[PDB]
Amino acid sequence: ARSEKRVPMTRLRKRVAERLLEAKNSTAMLTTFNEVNMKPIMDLRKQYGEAFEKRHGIRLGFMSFYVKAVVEALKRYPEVNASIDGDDVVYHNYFDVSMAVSTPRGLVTPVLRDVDTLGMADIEKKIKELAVKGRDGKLTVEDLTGGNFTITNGGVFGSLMSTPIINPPQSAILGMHAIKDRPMAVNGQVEILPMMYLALSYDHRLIDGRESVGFLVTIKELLEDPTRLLLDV
Amino acid sequence: ARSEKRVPMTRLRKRVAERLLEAKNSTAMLTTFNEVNMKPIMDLRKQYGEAFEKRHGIRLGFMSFYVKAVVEALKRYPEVNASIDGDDVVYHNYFDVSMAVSTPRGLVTPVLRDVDTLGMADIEKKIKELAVKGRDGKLTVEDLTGGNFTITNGGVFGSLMSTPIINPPQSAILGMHAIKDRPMAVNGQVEILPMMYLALSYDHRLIDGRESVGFLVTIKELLEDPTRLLLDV
Amino acid sequence: ARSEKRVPMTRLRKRVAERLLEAKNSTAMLTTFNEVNMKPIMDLRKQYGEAFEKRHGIRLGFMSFYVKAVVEALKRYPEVNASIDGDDVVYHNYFDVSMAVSTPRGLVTPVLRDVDTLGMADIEKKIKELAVKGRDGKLTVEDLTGGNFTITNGGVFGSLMSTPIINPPQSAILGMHAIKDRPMAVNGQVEILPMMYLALSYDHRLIDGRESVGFLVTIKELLEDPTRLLLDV
Amino acid sequence: LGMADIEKKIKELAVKGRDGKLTVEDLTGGNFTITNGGVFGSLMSTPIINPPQSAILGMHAIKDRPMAVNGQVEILPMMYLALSYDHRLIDGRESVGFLVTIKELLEDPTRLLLDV
Repeated sequence: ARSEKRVPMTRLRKRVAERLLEAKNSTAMLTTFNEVNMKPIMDLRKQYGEAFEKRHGIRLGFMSFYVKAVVEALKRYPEVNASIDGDDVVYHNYFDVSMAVSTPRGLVTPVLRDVDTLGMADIEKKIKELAVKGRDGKLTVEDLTGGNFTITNGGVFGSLMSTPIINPPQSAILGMHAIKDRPMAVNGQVEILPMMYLALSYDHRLIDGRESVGFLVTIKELLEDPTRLLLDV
Repeated sequence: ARSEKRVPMTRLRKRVAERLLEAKNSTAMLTTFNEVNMKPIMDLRKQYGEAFEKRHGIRLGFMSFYVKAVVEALKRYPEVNASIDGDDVVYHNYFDVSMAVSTPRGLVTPVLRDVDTLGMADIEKKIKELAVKGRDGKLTVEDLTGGNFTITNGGVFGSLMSTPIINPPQSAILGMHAIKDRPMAVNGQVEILPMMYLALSYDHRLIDGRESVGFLVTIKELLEDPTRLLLDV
Repeated sequence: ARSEKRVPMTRLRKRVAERLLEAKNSTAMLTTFNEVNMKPIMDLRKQYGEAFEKRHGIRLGFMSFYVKAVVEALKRYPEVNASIDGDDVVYHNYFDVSMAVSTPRGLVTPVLRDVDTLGMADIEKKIKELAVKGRDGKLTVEDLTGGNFTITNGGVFGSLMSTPIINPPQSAILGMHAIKDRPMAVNGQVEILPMMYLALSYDHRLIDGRESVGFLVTIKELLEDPTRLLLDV
Repeated sequence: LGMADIEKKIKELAVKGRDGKLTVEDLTGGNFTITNGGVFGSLMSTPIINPPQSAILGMHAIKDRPMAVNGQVEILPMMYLALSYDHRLIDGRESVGFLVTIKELLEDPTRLLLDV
């Protein structure tokens, strides 16, 4: 009936909205974009999916490819794997990557620890585990604290492209989006490819234009041809 | 002659520039994007334009379609139709939408009240009325205050895509852009379609990634096929 | 060995990171985008490159075209050529344009002074000079102070599109990106063109949506057909 | 009622009238009637007015039939419509206009949104 409904914010949500605002005003976030042809990865899933699941007992998804690419990019650009703490820059000699998971009570980012030591099947398993816990609200504070970088996937909701927000106190975040067929120029000919836009938001106080672009280009190259991870080129 | 001209800012403009800065630093604005095929709407205007004007005494434009789509999206995502006031979230049980109109003295946003009760012809009429007033500076403070959301159209100036700024104290804004022919993938074939990019800037303190994307996807679906408004799918 | 390496920030870098943050929170930066077909300029370089170098003793690059376009846009939109100083708006009756150059010790922006008086060959020479100095760290404080606008080129690193950050105390910045073949709609037919996205970040306190879009559209028009600079249309 | 709500009410009444649980309240009233003989394969017919209403719309079977479309012949799923009306109250012009309106809104439901 009444034309307006006023609902008080809980004390928790009070200092949650009053934190991203503090952190968002404490960093110089910028966003850089690129695109990636997902055909190669989609073909690998179709060609080896059955045999992969039979051998590992887990389905080969897209996330393990993203994680592997992010780890390698994190190794090539240590500045992005770092954080700013007071008057110090803290470089991390390990690789923890936060992964956004939608829970009935919002969005949370459980941490995948030492992802650089995990094989692809193991990454898919950990992701499924954390996803299940965050689905049944059994995620612990231990599971949620930490991470040197974050990967969020809005493509599940049909997002074309967007500006992801940095996850405090990390220095950058990778936003994945929907994969959509789009006409592309390939060797002088136009052919339709399953394209996905990538967005990397980064704290310009620590990461410059050159490194943010190079970091995203590295992810693009490793996704368009996973074999590059083996050759290291 | 002099290499520099210093012009003092009026006292009004003083606290106008000193407000968007205050509000812009008080919110966590982010922007998400999508695209829409305007062919269906352009065909409806060509097919029914003449008969529409004869029956209603007003031309069928693009804006009434946008408003109808925004209202439905506002109904499906009440969080976007809300505002943050102090420690409270104010949900609005009505639909007022601010509409950006270029005036000889800048840009203003007159409000379309209870747009959800207006038929398309009635929406086009109100828009033309407010546009005329804002064109002859006869817009009153009453006409300018309020609104739960804003729609701004930069396409008039040839804009491809941009980041619109939130209109205080609203929580989100939809930026429309130029309609340009672009090769698209349609059922395995490449065909040229009149495409327009959409930008939705939103206050992340209140609207999360999932809702901002879902809200924009809803607008996209209702514009690519207005009939969906009738079926409610 | 240790899983973390803490490195103190120098006092200089202390108030460098503690400045872009101050300035970034003191302005209302927004970003607008567009795209440009570089085929015409690429054809001019191929057709006249040899004769240009023989007559001027310098190679005809892309930058002189960008500078010429930016100057003309700066003339058509004086608001963008201005700055905000306290309660005053300072309009500049000259044209100094900062140019981002990557140096072994970071990124710096030497200033091209009175670029509106320089011919294209002269612009290419000045750019090469400043680039060399900034390459051997022989850039003076005089060379680095000033500028009414900035042009930064991330395309060198393969950037598709991004949000450039405003260079204090200027009011806007133009970000150039990589040139990539992309299928486009040309006279009802699809043809592959060398496309580049453009990004213009601007201080909304001084520049409105209409002027930011018009400014970028002007650059686009002058780059897609440099002859327009002669006709002034 | 929204479209989903209309389909639900129709299914409800259909079930009741199928199990004879339709009440006199459910059966009295109505300003107009819609009857569908197409379920039985009817091509076209003259429906009879439901007292004390003034008109009734008869729907029939949908059958593929060659039609003229932009100078070309193409097969379309066509259905004949019949509107019986009490001429004491409704004249030729209004009966025809009423049926033409139904035809236009069915051939392009979007017209309901534009109101044209």
